Amino acid sequence: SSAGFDRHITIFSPEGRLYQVEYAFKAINQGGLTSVAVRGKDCAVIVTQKKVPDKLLDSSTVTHLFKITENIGCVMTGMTADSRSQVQRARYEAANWKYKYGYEIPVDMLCKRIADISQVYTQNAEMRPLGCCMILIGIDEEQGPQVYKCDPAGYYCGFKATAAGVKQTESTSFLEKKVKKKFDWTFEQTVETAITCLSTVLSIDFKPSEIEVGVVTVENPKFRILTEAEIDAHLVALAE
Amino acid sequence: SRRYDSRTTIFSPEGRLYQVEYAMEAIGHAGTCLGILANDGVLLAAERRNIHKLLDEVFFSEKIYKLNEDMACSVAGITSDANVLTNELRLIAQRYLLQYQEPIPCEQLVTALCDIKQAYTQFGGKRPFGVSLLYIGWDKHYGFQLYQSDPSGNYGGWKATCIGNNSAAAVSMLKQDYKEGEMTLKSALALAIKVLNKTMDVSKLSAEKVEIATLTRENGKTVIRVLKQKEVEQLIKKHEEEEAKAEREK
Amino acid sequence: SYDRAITVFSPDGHLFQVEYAQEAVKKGSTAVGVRGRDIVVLGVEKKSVAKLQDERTVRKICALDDNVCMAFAGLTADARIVINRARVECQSHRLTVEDPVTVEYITRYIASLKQRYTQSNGRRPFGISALIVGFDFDGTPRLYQTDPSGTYHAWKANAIGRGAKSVREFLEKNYTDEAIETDDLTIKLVIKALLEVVQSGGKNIELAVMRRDQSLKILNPEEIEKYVAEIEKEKEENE
Amino acid sequence: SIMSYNGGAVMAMKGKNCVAIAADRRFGIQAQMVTTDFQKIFPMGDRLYIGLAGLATDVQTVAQRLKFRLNLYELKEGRQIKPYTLMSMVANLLYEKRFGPYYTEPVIAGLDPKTFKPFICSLDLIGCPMVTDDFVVSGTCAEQMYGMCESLWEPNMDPDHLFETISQAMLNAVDRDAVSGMGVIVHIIEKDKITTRTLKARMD
Amino acid sequence: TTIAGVVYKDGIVLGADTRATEGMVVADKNCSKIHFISPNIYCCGAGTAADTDMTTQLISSNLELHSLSTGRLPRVVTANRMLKQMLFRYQGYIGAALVLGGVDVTGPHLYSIYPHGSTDKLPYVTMGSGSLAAMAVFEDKFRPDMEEEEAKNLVSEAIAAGIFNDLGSGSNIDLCVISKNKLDFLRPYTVPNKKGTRLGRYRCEKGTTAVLTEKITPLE
Amino acid sequence: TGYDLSASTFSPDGRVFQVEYAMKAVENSSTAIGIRCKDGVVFGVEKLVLSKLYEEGSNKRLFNVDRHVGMAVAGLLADARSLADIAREEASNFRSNFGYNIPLKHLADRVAMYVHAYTLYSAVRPFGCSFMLGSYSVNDGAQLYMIDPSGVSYGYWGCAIGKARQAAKTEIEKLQMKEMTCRDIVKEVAKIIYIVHDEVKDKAFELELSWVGELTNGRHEIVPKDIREEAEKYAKESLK
Amino acid sequence: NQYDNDVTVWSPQGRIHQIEYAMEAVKQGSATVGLKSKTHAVLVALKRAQSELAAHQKKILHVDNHIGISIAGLTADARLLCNFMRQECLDSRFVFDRPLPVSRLVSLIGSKTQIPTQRYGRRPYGVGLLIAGYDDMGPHIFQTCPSANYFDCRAMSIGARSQSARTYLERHMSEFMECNLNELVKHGLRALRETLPAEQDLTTKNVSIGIVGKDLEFTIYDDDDVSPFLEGLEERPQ
Amino acid sequence: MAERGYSFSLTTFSPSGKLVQIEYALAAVAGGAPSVGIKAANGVVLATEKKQKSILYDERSVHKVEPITKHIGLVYSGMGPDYRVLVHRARKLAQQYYLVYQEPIPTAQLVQRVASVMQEYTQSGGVRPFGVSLLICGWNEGRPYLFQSDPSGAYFAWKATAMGKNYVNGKTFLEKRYNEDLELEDAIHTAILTLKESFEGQMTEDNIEVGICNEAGFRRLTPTEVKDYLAAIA
Ligand SMILES: CC(C)C[C@@H](C=O)NC(=O)[C@H](CC(C)C)NC(=O)[C@H](CC(C)C)NC(=O)OCc1ccccc1
Repeated sequence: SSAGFDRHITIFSPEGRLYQVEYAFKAINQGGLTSVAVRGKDCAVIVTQKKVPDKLLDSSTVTHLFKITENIGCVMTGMTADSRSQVQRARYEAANWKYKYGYEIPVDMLCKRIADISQVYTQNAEMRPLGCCMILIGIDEEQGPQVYKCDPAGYYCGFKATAAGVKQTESTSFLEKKVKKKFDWTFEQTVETAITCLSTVLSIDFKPSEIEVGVVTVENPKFRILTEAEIDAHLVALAE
Repeated sequence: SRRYDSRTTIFSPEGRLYQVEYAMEAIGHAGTCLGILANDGVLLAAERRNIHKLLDEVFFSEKIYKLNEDMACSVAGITSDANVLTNELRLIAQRYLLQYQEPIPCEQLVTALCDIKQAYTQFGGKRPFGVSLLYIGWDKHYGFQLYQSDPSGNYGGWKATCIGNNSAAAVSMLKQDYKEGEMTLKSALALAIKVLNKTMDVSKLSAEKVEIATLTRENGKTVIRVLKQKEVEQLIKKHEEEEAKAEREK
Repeated sequence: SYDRAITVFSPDGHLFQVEYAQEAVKKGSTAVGVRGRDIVVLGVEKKSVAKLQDERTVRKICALDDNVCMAFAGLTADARIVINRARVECQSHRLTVEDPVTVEYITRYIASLKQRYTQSNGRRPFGISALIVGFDFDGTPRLYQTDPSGTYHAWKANAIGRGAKSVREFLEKNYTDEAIETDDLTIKLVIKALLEVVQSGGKNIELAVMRRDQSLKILNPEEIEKYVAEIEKEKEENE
Repeated sequence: SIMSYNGGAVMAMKGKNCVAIAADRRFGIQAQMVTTDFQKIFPMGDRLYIGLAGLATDVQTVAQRLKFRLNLYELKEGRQIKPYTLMSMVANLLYEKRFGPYYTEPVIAGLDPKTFKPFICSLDLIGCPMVTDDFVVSGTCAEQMYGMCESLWEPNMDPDHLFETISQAMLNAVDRDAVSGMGVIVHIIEKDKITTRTLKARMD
Repeated sequence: TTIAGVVYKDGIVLGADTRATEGMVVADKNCSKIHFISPNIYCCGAGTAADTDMTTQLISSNLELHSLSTGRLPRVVTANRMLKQMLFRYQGYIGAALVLGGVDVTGPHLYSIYPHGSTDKLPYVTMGSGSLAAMAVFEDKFRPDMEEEEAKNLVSEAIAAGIFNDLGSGSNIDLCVISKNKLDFLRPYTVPNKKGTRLGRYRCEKGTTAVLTEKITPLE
Repeated sequence: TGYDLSASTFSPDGRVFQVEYAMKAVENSSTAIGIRCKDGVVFGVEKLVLSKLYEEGSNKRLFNVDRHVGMAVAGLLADARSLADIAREEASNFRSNFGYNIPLKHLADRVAMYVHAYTLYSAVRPFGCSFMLGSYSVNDGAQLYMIDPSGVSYGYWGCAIGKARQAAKTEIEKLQMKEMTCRDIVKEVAKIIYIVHDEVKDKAFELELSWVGELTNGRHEIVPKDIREEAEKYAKESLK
Repeated sequence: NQYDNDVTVWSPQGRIHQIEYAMEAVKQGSATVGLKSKTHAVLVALKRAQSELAAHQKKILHVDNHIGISIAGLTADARLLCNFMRQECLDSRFVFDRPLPVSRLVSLIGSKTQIPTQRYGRRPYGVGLLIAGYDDMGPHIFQTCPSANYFDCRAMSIGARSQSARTYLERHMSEFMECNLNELVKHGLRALRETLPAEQDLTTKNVSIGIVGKDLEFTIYDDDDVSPFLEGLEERPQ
Repeated sequence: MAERGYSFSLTTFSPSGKLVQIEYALAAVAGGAPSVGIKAANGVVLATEKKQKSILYDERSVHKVEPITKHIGLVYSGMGPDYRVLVHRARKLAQQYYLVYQEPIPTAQLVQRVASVMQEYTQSGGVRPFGVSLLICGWNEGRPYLFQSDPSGAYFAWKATAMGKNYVNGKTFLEKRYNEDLELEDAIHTAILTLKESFEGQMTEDNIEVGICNEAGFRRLTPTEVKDYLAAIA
């Protein structure tokens, strides 16, 4: 259903649907990448696929995992430039929260603040809605490990396990069955469940270099990006 | 950008303002609002709309508002625009009272809101305020007065007028049965009930379906009393009694 | 705020919006103005009294200052803003350069405001053409007309509104040297133009004449009827 | 002292079901009296009265500015202002100008709108509220008024007694202050009626 | 004003006197100097009464708004950082010296906030005119880790020294005790000084005053 | 069509067409190649001379953005000069605010964020340039980054921009960039440009070469004329 | 068609149409020629007259003692840029007490021209200039297009029928460095002669010659002063 | 770089005279998940149906029923992000009233102020009208008050109302009951029943979010309490 420029700008349409926001969701899938996150009893793990098309690109520079704060880390799925901008805005908002309020931002709040910035982009024309989705992992006292996802539309929710990118209907279902009988995964199990879910949906059986894993643990709150060798040890263990 | 812009204020080739005319049509869809002026007092009666059973009815008359101690208004049109205008009217009256310690006369209040309504048509590429409201008030300068303000910003001082859904029919009955120079608010109230019965398609003019407010000067104080449902009920019965008497004559 | 030009030149070289604004004046009620040797006179028509409506609120003749007075044909709302703006300038002219306001100055001010709306971005042009009639310190009566575009021309006699062309032709043909004179005859010339007005109601036409040495006085309806009776007597004399 | 330039005195007291507000009627610049009828108690509604004493320009500006706000509140919310709410509204008005204070010290003495429990309050120029259950005095002769009030107030007083106690306290106290005096007006508010009286005073 | 605070094992007890003096005359005999920043946090204010009351209300409002968005009990660090940043911006023009005590997830905390925007976190803090006198009680009788009763007795004794040893401080003692499981505010915790009874009746019989003019207005 | 008019509009497919059209302008530009050697970065630009009357150095596409940073530009030259000015300014602000020369990783990100901002709004057009920034520092080592009109900044061991981008990168991949000495790398850069020039598609061109490295002591500098010319001689000899 | 309306819009072929249309404005303009020698720079211009009674519009406008700008495009646009250039040279003299380097001024001129060609609403400037200057580096001639791309040129021509001038300047470019001021103007007026339609000929009224050099501050020689430079010319080879 | 942005209203009067964009926003409210509000004599009950698409989502993280202030709560039908922007705005307005008057905001006042923000979007330029309709509830002066604000900004006080999918059926179901003589809030059961009539697979403590405002104040019912009410729901 189309009225006037309903599909050309972020204005309501017959059936009360923001077509431009729906187009933005397609943008995240436009980049050929997928990311998965799993929350365990004591740790939260984020995994992404890193594809280096040409050897000349430095592997270190091509990362879709960024550190918002010492205790909070994120995986960005979508257009790279737009995602890098959302990373800077999140980093700034956390620094302000610490300065103004005296305590590090709760991971729940960082998602709402980035989502609130996103909703205005939909509300006011002259700003494109944005084409990046961010998943945030952090340990919050009395909440345990937490994983949160912010949609381009500005939707936010808490996520025990989730995925975003080209193939996510398959990823959510594969995780949903595993979530049904998880019985609280251990740190190795959480890395294994995330890596296996990505391996099956992509059907690549990827080697350690091809993927990036970042984990936050109750024992070690600081967000850590696993080295390829550390990823390999987990990768061989699932392979066995 | 120009492509995503609505002209709003641009003149038609004919020379009329298209958006203002369209706003006038919205006032036509809204519920009936009628005012009759009598020497003893000026009265505003309007028809309540969407009277679903579950509504609380705790707003002490949604259609009627008290702008000042000596002035009141009822509005037909988009409710959101009305709320903005009714608040603005109250501020303009108060600002006059502070600058000159005397109540705003009446036409001054109507002109001041009218200036704002015209300004929206004049410039800013912004939607006009699609509301038309009748003002009933008393002033030392010219006694009881009644005014109607259009969305365009033009205003009038009609002794009797209706701005609701059946305005053309109501005005025709009012012109024929209004007796110039004859007061008695009671006669004006009866005329209002008769106009309401013609304007409202629903028969019996149920008391809940109608709201009546009368502005009268008592002991030099100006009292904007709102008729209770029981007072409205007795009035409807009196109109029915007159209709019954005509049936007896037939 | 909104910053785009509402009026832009069309390929024919004409500002289309200004022509459309003039069309609004054409739809406006007719207004007639003449200047007497000592008494300036202006009149309005199409009162269209609805009986319930009150005439004082709808009056289309106003005094901007003691020296000057104005009549408007066109969108009623736009005129109320222009009249109040002129009233402020006339009092402001006294606060600065202390003295009364010359009639030409007030017409230039009203014209400049009207021109500025055409030469401004985001604002639709005013839809009112006005007849400003006043007496200067010299005491010469002056009448001027302001276009919606913003051009002022001095006029000894002129009319604006619906059927302005017919009244204008009648005024030039019926115009008498000595400006009729006798005061009553100058008022009668407007009354004859009012008869020339399509409604020809009599009571429906309302006119106000300024002595030009005193203050603007609205003709009483009975007083206007007596002047209409003088015109009717002249019609009987013509028969 | 800006406060003593125009002079002034206001006192309020609490009774069994009544509240009393009183003020000196003198208006003067320096030592020269100008008028004997200046209004310092301005009604803020039925059963609520506010008394402002201080620079006369401020006494008038605050009462006028408060009425503008009260009238809009009463229209937006149908209920008459509660006495406690009015005190907060005045304190907001006084604080908005904390850096350049209005030189007035308002005393509010009204019964509650629905229940009828007496409320007496006094405020500083900056805007600190001081609800009390006995008496509030805010004038150039504040100390003299306090001494009489402390020694004359009784816990529960019928309207007649409250009037004698406020009348004697203002009259005796105003006499010992040179820049205030020239008559006292007592407005005693009870639910049935509002009684306003002018007391015989030394016009010296 | 004597405002005193102590951190006792479980929580913080905050005490203040109840007298406001304009010039050298007692305007208020019962002014509450303990204010509700939040359910878990309370503050004591000494300084301009208007500044202390207004500064507390803004922080309480911002914390209540923060708590509704956060969904969790507010931290005393948040209140203190908010208060210090506002007071620093005003550069001492807003004259409020505030003793902030609250029990948070982290544990019981006490801070002293000065008008220029400087804050010190300490086990015992006293601010106001009678502050030096209360600090003498605190230095002599403070022992780390105390039972609720022992702390309450210490805070009341500190305020009493200020009430009896400072002309500015006076009136009743008010004490608010905050703990992780309970918050207790006793507005008239102690009433050390009472006005004496009046020996002679001074009541004025009706007709002892003269009315030049009288009017009666019927109401409703 | 009708979704390509503004950069504030997402296509139903999920892309900003206006950014893609801007990238097309970069493709139209002549090739500029940058290679990261063992000690520094070398950039060579193929600038065809439209008119013989130009006196040389006209429309130079190599800019010394900061003492230690230099940029090679492909795209509308006018857009590039503006970007270099933003880069020169961002570097100056860092030295004034923090007291040391800006890290190249930060400069590329800060300039890239500016390029990204233009895409989000209808009011400003997306940038039409894809410059490359290269810096050598003893503390952080030689770094090369390329920022495209979208705002994406990726570290490259070797990179090319423009019409002959595919041909140049293929020739670049054969070179052993990680171990080659910078003076040796210059002759290779000259050869790659001479091969990808096209000869008859474009008129005679002038080779512009820049050196940032240990030899230049950490200062971006134009290659000395004696080091050049011999490099041109090798390139002409190698092609034949 | 839709793409042609604004600078902000980019074509599917990635070329900005409004910039190209602004480029055309320079082409619909009087031809101007600039040449440089080792010590002096000359900017001959062909003034065009609307009517025989009307005076030819002035093309060469003095910016500072060391710099003069020819114009080939909308005159009002040139005045806005020329005002900016006079101001920029004045500020350099005021703070640094030295003449602004000519190349540095051309750089500032481009940055000002780029900002309109990008932002919405604002229109591309539409004037082509041929700045001439002398500085420590020496004589300079710089062409500026509405695209905001400056070009440092030893010789140049801009406007209608300019191609013929470019061909002559290119064929004789080698002779320019080693020649006296009279010869440099003589090659430059010969270049204007090619731009002129064959039936029309160079006359004192239609030609303006401006010279800046090591010992010469910018001088806009015109009218009778132009006559010695015009004299000694070989007859036009028609 | 574009600064404030468009200054021209995106909502304009139709030839008929009804604003088209506000009507489209109403469609989103109707398309929204079902939300039911019932005011009982002791207190208002607000019930909404939250069905997360997958077990992966944590229901506890986001609350559709939110407390604006101690005595005022809001439920929404329509786009979720817009409701969060209104909820933050309403909390700010309620606190600003408290700071000025030192009394909790009257329930009706919050609705008018929230509605005025909603109207501003319709008249103001660039911004689309809000797509959310709220059912604010409060307990001021003892009497419970339930109000609904539409995207246009018109506010109506309802003893009972429902918005979202099958709102008309919900309104009729409430019309059949809702005697309004229920001194106790046994309307918590009726609100569960009205959502149940249009509920999909099942009603569980996770599926329904219920918030009750009583003399004590607005409290979101605990998941255990929702289970107790869902259990033995007639
Ligand atoms: C919370 C407070 C009641 C604490 C109390 C004691 O410190 N504060 C005070 O007593 C201070 C004065 C003090 C700093 C000497 N304030 C006051 O004494 C009075 C309050 C009573 C008259 C009701 N407030 C007041 O207006 O002070 C006068 C003033 C006027 C302008 C600027 C600064 C101070």
